[PDB]
Amino acid sequence: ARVKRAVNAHKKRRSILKASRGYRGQRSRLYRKAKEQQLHSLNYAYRDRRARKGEFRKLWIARINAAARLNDITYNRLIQGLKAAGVEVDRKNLADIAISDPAAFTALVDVARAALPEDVNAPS
Amino acid sequence: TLKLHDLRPARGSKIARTRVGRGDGSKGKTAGRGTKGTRARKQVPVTFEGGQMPIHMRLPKLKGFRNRFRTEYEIVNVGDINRLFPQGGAVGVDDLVAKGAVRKNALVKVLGDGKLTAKVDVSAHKFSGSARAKITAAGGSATE
Amino acid sequence: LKIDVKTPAGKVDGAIELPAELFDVPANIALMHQVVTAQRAAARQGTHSTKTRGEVSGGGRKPYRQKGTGRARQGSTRAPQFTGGGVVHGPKPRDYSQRTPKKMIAAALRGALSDRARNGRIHAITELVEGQNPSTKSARAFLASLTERKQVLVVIGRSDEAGAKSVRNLPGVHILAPDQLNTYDVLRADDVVFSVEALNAYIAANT
Amino acid sequence: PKAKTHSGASKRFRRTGTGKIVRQKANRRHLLEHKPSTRTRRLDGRTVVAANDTKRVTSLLN
RNA sequence: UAGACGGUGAGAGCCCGGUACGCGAAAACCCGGCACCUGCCUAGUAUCAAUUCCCGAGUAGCAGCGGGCCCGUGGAAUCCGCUGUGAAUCCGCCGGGACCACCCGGUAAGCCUAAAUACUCCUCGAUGACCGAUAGCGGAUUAGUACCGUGAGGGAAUGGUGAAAAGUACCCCGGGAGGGGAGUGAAAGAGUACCUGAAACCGUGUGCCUACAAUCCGUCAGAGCCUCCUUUUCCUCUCCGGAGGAGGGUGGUGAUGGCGUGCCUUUUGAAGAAUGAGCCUGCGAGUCAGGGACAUGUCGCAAGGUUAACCCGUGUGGGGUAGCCGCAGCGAAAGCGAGUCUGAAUAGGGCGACCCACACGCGCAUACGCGCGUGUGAAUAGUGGCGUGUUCUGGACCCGAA
RNA sequence: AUGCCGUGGUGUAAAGCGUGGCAGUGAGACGGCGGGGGAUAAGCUCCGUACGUCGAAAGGGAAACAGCCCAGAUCGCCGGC
RNA sequence: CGCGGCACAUCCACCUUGUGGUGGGUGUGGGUAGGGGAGCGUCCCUCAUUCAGCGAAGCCACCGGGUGACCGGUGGUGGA
Ligand SMILES: [Mg+2]
Ligand SMILES: [Mg+2]
Ligand SMILES: [Mg+2]
Ligand SMILES: [Mg+2]
Ligand SMILES: [Mg+2]
Ligand SMILES: [Mg+2]
Ligand SMILES: [Mg+2]
Ligand SMILES: [Mg+2]
Ligand SMILES: [Mg+2]
Ligand SMILES: [Mg+2]
Ligand SMILES: [Mg+2]
Ligand SMILES: [Mg+2]
Ligand SMILES: [Mg+2]
Ligand SMILES: [Mg+2]
Ligand SMILES: [Mg+2]
Ligand SMILES: [Mg+2]
Ligand SMILES: [Mg+2]
Ligand SMILES: [Mg+2]
Ligand SMILES: [Mg+2]
Ligand SMILES: [Mg+2]
Ligand SMILES: [Mg+2]
Ligand SMILES: [Mg+2]
Ligand SMILES: [Mg+2]
Ligand SMILES: [Mg+2]
Ligand SMILES: [Mg+2]
Ligand SMILES: [Mg+2]
Ligand SMILES: [Mg+2]
Ligand SMILES: [Mg+2]
Ligand SMILES: [Mg+2]
Ligand SMILES: [Mg+2]
Ligand SMILES: [Mg+2]
Ligand SMILES: [Mg+2]
Ligand SMILES: [Mg+2]
Ligand SMILES: [Mg+2]
Ligand SMILES: [Mg+2]
Ligand SMILES: [Mg+2]
Ligand SMILES: [Mg+2]
Ligand SMILES: [Mg+2]
Ligand SMILES: [Mg+2]
Ligand SMILES: [Mg+2]
Ligand SMILES: [Mg+2]
Ligand SMILES: [Mg+2]
Ligand SMILES: [Mg+2]
Ligand SMILES: [Mg+2]
Ligand SMILES: [Mg+2]
Ligand SMILES: [Mg+2]
Ligand SMILES: [Mg+2]
Ligand SMILES: [Mg+2]
Ligand SMILES: [Mg+2]
Ligand SMILES: [Mg+2]
Ligand SMILES: [Mg+2]
Ligand SMILES: [Mg+2]
Ligand SMILES: [Mg+2]
Ligand SMILES: [Mg+2]
Ligand SMILES: [Mg+2]
Ligand SMILES: [Mg+2]
Ligand SMILES: [Mg+2]
Ligand SMILES: [Mg+2]
Ligand SMILES: [Mg+2]
Ligand SMILES: [Mg+2]
Ligand SMILES: [Mg+2]
Ligand SMILES: [Mg+2]
Ligand SMILES: [Mg+2]
Repeated sequence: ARVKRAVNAHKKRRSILKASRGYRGQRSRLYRKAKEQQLHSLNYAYRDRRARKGEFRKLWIARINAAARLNDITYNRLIQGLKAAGVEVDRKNLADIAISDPAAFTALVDVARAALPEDVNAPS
Repeated sequence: TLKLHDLRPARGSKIARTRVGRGDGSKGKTAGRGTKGTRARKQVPVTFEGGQMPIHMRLPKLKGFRNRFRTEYEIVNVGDINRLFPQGGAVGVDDLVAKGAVRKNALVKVLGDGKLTAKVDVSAHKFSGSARAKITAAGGSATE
Repeated sequence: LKIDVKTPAGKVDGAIELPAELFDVPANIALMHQVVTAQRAAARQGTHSTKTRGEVSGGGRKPYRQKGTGRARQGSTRAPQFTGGGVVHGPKPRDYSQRTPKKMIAAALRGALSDRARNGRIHAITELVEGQNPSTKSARAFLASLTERKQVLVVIGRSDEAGAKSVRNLPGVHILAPDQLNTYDVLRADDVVFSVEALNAYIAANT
Repeated sequence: PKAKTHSGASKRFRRTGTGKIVRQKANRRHLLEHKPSTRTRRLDGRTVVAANDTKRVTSLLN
């Protein structure tokens, strides 16, 4: 029972080339050079779903740091004073109050300044 | 009723074949060989240990000869005469064949392992020594 | 257990008692699956061939010198990676015929005929056509009085040639002698119609 | 075709009644003056094929 | 008694060639019967005597060197070739595995002999869990042709309009080629470059991006545009609708920011400046044979299980007991045998055999036990098929030398 | 000092051992520590080490950087330490 | 660690108390050579059923689905 190979083989060729639209050069026209980039494109994507949770935190910290130094406190002593007062707001929403509501960010900086100890360099 | 599409084989009687050399998700490129040496392209004979003198030439031969004229005897115990023939009677070479205790067209020999309580009258080639003692103790006889 | 004979264009005249040791064996599907598979293996003709790289015509010499060209070295023009060359591990002519034990063959036929008789699918007649010249028009109308199904196994004796010729070209009627019954043809047919000369010559071959 | 057996292993091994495989011991055919009787009695008789050679020896006898 | 198979403008027992079934042979050949014709026989048979004669010659035998047999010169018979020597005709001669004696068997050196067995260039009739144009024969097509070589030899590629040519009258641009309008057709999205018409590769149009930037060509973050759909409110011409704007959502594009050293092989280690790959399409490597070997899953029967050749059946079915494996082992063997070998051993070992989970009964007893019954009715087991994993002999996973 | 062998405790699922089916491997690499050969040279060479990592291990750190330091990726998240 | 999906092993309860399913704990899931387990897709045949000149195969595009090999829907093209 001789089996021609074309009907089976052309099912993985189409889904590679449909997922390779937008690529330039031979990486969107040819099957062999597009299967290689899909090895790279789906590895980088796995690499970057796990890395974008510390890119947004790297962006949320950089904006809280800017909104704290207008209310003359550092990012260093802001996280300390919020933990000492028992405020469990995450850094995503604390860097969105920093833009969308700058007057309620100051009312949080004034709580993180009161629960902070009297001499922050003294031994505890 | 039963039709040809109600006939499936029993569970476990038919497992699928192992096709090899069909991609990296199964036994892949080397097909379970992995090597680059002899085992990757050929077989190695069983009669070969790498150059040292093998196990079939180190050891000495078993001693002796084989008797070309050896006469064998098929064997029934006297405790099987009891179980097969519980009332006794004439126990010939032909009645031990049909009851399934000895083979066809062979010289028989009655040995003596078991307990014989039946009163048998057994005819066979070449009785044993402890077999004649247990047959005559039950009141029987033992002829050639 | 009690199967009664029906005459063509008539009513019940007699009865045949089916033995329990021949028509009430329990069903064993894995035993019947091996027997039916081993029969259709024996029907394969197995005539299918290819050519390996030594049977293909020509292709003896080495097509060019091995070193110095920039081509790959090839060795024969009929090596199997060539277009038009030999076939590796191709079909050769085979024989599919399984050596199934006798007690397994004969205990699937008894198990299939038991399943027919347990559901009222065994019919006994005395003759298909009432005379001696064949007639398919009268044989078709009589089988419709028995069964209204698409597959019928008419088991008649070999000397009855008028009843044989009267059911040759009906669609869904298979004819076989009583000593040629097998598991595949009894499980295919929805209904089995024995002749009374055929059913008595099947019971008497099994006591 | 039919499976041949090894003519050398059939002359050096045999089977007991329960499937063990036995052999004779070496260092006993000649040069027997300097070997004390504590050594020729250790090398006398038969022993069982060791458990690491029992797979190649079984597939030479069969 | 026909529902085989094909043809017919698309799946036909009832439209055609056919099929089932049944008729048919001037002549030629073949088989058979009967006559003609030809040939052979038509005198010995039985009993007895036991003297003689004959029973296949350069042969048997022996010896030298070889061949072949399970048998490789070995203790080497039987059989065959050459060289030399070279018999006996039944009270003979030859064989029975050196050789001898007895006993058994047969008549060498003359010839002929059906059947069962092996094969298919070719001829009829069927069939395919075989191929369907890179497949199957090298050969569906000028095929052993074209072509290559002095020669022996090697040896391709090339199928498909439509149901029917109805194969595009005529007109127009053009030298033609090719095309446009008509026209045939169900369809010209079938035009003798012709069924379906994929991919690489090549254009034309069009949306967004791109001429200050260092880019394994992507990926996560991401503004802006373009496109197409749509909740609130304006024109409400509103049965309208979206006309426009703000929102929301698909699809295309991606200014810009971060991260990021191709695939494969082979390697201690490769993005590697180690190897292989220009690209796409088709093809290209663990297969088969065997009651083979070992181990396993499953099914049948079970102290038994199973047949091989072959035989009868339209077939896959029914017969077929020769054989094989199991049933008792030990020993070099004779042999003995639940034992046996070694040994001077009723010493010890080797290998083999042997249920105390069980009350009871026994000469048991501080208790378990010892041996044997009764079972409370303890748990052994093989063998045949079909799958799978390895293995043996074959080319044996595929490709490659000098 | 460690290491090793036996034993009595206590702790610990995927430890050990016997016997079958199918293997692969038998070219190793650097780093810590103890040594030989070398000139107490080598990214050198040859041994020891219930020593480690690479091999066959991605991530974070050392600017880059198989073998060093931290830590062993089942998948998802615009949470936290 | 948090919250949610899957997978294997083991323990513990229930049901054919086992050939297995139900529920709850707890542990575990990088991987080359290599070993074991369960599946996808193509072609041929048998059986049963169901579509098809009111448009099958094949091919193309779009919208969808599965833990993976991959699958379903609508349309266009096409002609068994
Ligand atoms: Mg792009
Ligand atoms: Mg994190
Ligand atoms: Mg590969
Ligand atoms: Mg190897
Ligand atoms: Mg190597
Ligand atoms: Mg290799
Ligand atoms: Mg040597
Ligand atoms: Mg050849
Ligand atoms: Mg060659
Ligand atoms: Mg070919
Ligand atoms: Mg048979
Ligand atoms: Mg000696
Ligand atoms: Mg001595
Ligand atoms: Mg037809
Ligand atoms: Mg007609
Ligand atoms: Mg010779
Ligand atoms: Mg003799
Ligand atoms: Mg003569
Ligand atoms: Mg003669
Ligand atoms: Mg002759
Ligand atoms: Mg002949
Ligand atoms: Mg013939
Ligand atoms: Mg023919
Ligand atoms: Mg061809
Ligand atoms: Mg084609
Ligand atoms: Mg010429
Ligand atoms: Mg024209
Ligand atoms: Mg036109
Ligand atoms: Mg028209
Ligand atoms: Mg059309
Ligand atoms: Mg063309
Ligand atoms: Mg075309
Ligand atoms: Mg610019
Ligand atoms: Mg730079
Ligand atoms: Mg970028
Ligand atoms: Mg190197
Ligand atoms: Mg390179
Ligand atoms: Mg380069
Ligand atoms: Mg190299
Ligand atoms: Mg190159
Ligand atoms: Mg290539
Ligand atoms: Mg069994
Ligand atoms: Mg023996
Ligand atoms: Mg003993
Ligand atoms: Mg093991
Ligand atoms: Mg080595
Ligand atoms: Mg080494
Ligand atoms: Mg080393
Ligand atoms: Mg050192
Ligand atoms: Mg070094
Ligand atoms: Mg390696
Ligand atoms: Mg790392
Ligand atoms: Mg490790
Ligand atoms: Mg690192
Ligand atoms: Mg880094
Ligand atoms: Mg894993
Ligand atoms: Mg893990
Ligand atoms: Mg692997
Ligand atoms: Mg139409
Ligand atoms: Mg249409
Ligand atoms: Mg098809
Ligand atoms: Mg699809
Ligand atoms: Mg379509």
